[PDB]
Amino acid sequence: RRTPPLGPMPNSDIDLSNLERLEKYRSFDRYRRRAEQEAQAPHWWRTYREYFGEKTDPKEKIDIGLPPPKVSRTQQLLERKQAIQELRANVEEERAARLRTASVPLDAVRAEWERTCGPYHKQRLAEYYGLYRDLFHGATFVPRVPLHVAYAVGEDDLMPVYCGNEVTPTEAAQAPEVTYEAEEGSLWTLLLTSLDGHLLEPDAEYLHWLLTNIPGNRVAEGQVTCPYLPPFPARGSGIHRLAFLLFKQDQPIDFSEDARPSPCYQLAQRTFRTFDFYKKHQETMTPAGLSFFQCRWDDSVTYIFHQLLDMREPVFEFVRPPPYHPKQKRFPHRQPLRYLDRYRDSHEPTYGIY
Amino acid sequence: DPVENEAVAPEFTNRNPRNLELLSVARKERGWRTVFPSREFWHRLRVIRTQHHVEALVEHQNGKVVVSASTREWAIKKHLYSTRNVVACESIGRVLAQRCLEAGINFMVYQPTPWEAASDSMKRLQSAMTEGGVVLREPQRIYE
Amino acid sequence: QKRREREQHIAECMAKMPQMIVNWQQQQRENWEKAQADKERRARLQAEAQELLGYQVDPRSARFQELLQDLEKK
Amino acid sequence: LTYFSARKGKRKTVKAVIDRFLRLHCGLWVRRKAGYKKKLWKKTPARKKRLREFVFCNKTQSKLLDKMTTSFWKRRNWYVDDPYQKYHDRTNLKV
Amino acid sequence: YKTKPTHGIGKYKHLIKAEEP
Amino acid sequence: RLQYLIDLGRVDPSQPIDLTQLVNGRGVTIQPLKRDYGVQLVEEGADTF
Amino acid sequence: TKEVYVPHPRNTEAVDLITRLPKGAVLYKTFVHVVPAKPEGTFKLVAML
Amino acid sequence: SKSKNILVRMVSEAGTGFCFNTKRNRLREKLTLLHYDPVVKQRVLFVEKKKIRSL
Amino acid sequence: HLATAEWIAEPVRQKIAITHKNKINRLGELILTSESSRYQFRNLADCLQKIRDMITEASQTPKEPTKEDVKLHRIRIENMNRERLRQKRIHS
RNA sequence: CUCGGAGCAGAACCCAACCUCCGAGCAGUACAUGCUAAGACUUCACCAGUCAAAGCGAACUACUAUACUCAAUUGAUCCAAU
Ligand SMILES: [K+]
Ligand SMILES: [Mg+2]
Ligand SMILES: [Mg+2]
Repeated sequence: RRTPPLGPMPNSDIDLSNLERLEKYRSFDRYRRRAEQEAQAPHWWRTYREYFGEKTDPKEKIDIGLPPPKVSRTQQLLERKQAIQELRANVEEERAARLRTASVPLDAVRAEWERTCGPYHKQRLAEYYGLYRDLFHGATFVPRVPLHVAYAVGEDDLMPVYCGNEVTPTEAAQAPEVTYEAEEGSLWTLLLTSLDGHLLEPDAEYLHWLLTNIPGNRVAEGQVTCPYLPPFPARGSGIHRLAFLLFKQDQPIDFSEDARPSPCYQLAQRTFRTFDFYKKHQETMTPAGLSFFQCRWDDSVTYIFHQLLDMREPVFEFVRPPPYHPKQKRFPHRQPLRYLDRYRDSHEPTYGIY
Repeated sequence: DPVENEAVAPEFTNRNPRNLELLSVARKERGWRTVFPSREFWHRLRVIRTQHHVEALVEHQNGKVVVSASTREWAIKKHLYSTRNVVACESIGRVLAQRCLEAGINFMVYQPTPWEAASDSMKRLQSAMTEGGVVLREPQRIYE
Repeated sequence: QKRREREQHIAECMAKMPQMIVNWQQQQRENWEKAQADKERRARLQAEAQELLGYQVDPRSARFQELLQDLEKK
Repeated sequence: LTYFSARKGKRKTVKAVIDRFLRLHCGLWVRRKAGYKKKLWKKTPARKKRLREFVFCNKTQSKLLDKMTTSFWKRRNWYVDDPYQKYHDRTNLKV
Repeated sequence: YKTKPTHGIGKYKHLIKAEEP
Repeated sequence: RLQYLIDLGRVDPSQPIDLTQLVNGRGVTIQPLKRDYGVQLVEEGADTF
Repeated sequence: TKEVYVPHPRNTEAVDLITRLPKGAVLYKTFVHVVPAKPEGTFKLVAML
Repeated sequence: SKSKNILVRMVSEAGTGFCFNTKRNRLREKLTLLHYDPVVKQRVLFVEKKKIRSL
Repeated sequence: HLATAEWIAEPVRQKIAITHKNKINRLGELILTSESSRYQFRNLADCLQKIRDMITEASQTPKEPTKEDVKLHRIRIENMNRERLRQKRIHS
């Protein structure tokens, strides 16, 4: 019995007639490159991607961010070509590149990167960390506005918050320094949330900081809707991820319903879901910036539960499933003597009635 | 008598993809012994160098790309005489290491071929990544 | 007493092992060197033939080995 | 087997079973592997590892070995510091 | 499997020159 | 077992308890012909004892 | 499943075969997988200090 | 069935008394290996003492 | 209670409230559990012996370079790389 | 007269004839071919045989290394030697 293929087979296009007059591969890297192309294509037969691939929806994730900038490609391309000619004309750059002693300045690469393609990288990174999925239920946005956050540790040092770098609760005990480029007359809204910190509800999040109606770049002038509260990742709970969200307001907004007392050491008021927050303010508010870090437990977290929150520190533990053992049989034929220890609860001798 | 803030659930739900990778208890995709390359990793450094450019990628075993560094982007191209030379490869590692620390990526495997590993351009890209603080071997998974 | 004498004999022979291993490692490289040198000698004997292959290819090597032995005796 | 001896009129015990097997009070019989001291230079460590393991016997074997031995070898003993003391009783066994 | 539509997907020797001394 | 024998009066704790008093109270059953050398006091039931 | 077969470069017999294939051909082979059912573990509350 | 090789007994030099049997070619000098000695829990030199049989 | 307890040397109490700080509750008590036996006797004996081991480690003053744990080797790399991301104020 | 491969036996397993063909009774490289241990296959019984995660201990930053290549490459109990 035979069934006809449900579609074109892999190597059908090849002509077998002039098999001696066909370009071969001749190399392993040239076959490997074609083999990766056909591995990332849809097929009618069963594939590893079907059973393990991360399922996605056909509905393209909507964009809720700011519009892109408008740039003249022709005038841009012209300036870039000219600069390369000048750089290549210098014989000292040719000699350094031939002797393998040249190097690029890492500080200038990052300043231009943050302007051109940093937002798209930060977006790709946030999708990997699962921020859009949890915060906005799949909706995406490009962070057009670079958000520079940094925690003051001591009097001379700074711990920069980028996109997933580790930061301790000891360094994050006091509010950070937030700077971002904005025009005069604009209104913004900052926000800090713990996606994984919640102790009771999985889906919910804790609100750590909320500043509303910020004029321009001056963060202090902004109203303090929710005071700063340091992260308190429980012990044995893993690594958490806190996100700084920057919204661009179109007009002055009233956050009376989202207001929280000063201080707010109750975890039921701190509870907060970003999706609902933005959904009722999406008409007048738009996401513009993003930054996040990862946090573990340290000794300072015990000071937060005891003193600030006036509660007992919860301690978790990673527990694994109990090992599998087949059903014990009366005559375990050919099994070693230690077969009986696998079904034994206690290790101390028993004596029964005696 | 009871307290509201002491209401904690018995089981803790952490939704962070890297929580178990960073605790070294997340399972690696073992297998694939008769083919190349392997899959028993969490993050992988993949280098793509064309006739004109050089590209380095850090991607997860699931396929997603975490961070990247290419000579196609103006930021790096405006400072290089040649995008296809050894210097470019050495400079792509200095830029990628700086971006992997910011993302939080400190370990990753590198699966080169015998001729790629012996090349002076790949020897300088690894040295540049290590000098940046990235380790080219992942820690062993914890099973017990 | 028997458990003490044996524990000392074991601790008395392990004090020489670090040096014994080194001396043994040297002998291996010494003997290993001869293997590489022996191959070179054989290759030279073939070049002396100068592509004059045939039945008289085995005995030619024997003639020259005898010469090497004479040099060692002297 | 001798079912009725000519002097006592009682069943005898086969002493070839007593020199090879051990009976746990539960009814299990433990033995060695045939060939755990033969030609170890041509066998692998994995094969040698499972050759020096003490294994159990099946129902048919254990029923035979119980017929080839008398009741004296099925009694509960309380030897001092016996290595098999914990194996003389089953735990969490159903059916 | 012979009855399945994806039978013969692993065939490779018809793409190679017949080299049989 | 020992505490059970004492709560029922089968072994009196007011006098020294030896191997004979245990047998007379049917607390143990010694088989000297079966290479028995006595009784071993085990720790089972130590908490309630 | 049916997946694309890429041999290891050290393996000479298989690498001497793909270098003789026409450009555009790809080799396929049948692979068997195990899709895990249970997670590595769970975080459980064990104490309130 | 020409006996090309033989089975020999390699004895440790640490005096532990641990020994193992290995196969070596007949026309060859006595072996001096560096095998693991479980008694002292580290690699130690061994030496051929006596031949067991002819393979 | 660790501090109130006066049958331990003063410097030891401070040395014990740092090492075994994860076994101390909010009130200040040092808790020691053990469930490795059926008999309450043996379980208590294990807990008591843990205290005798705490008072010895704190008094021995051991400062020898013990072996590093394998689970703690990636945290040493993580911390090291978290210090080179640290920056100084432009104008201090 | 024992063992292994192929056909008969086309596609899970199994399948005979004093049926049709080809072979085996080794060799070579290592000297961690060290210890231990979940879970499994099994020549239609038993005996025997086989594959193995984790772990200890090593090795390691190159070696498709962490159960060597190799198809079969073989012999129970008692007993003897030690
Ligand atoms: K949670
Ligand atoms: Mg069977
Ligand atoms: Mg293993």
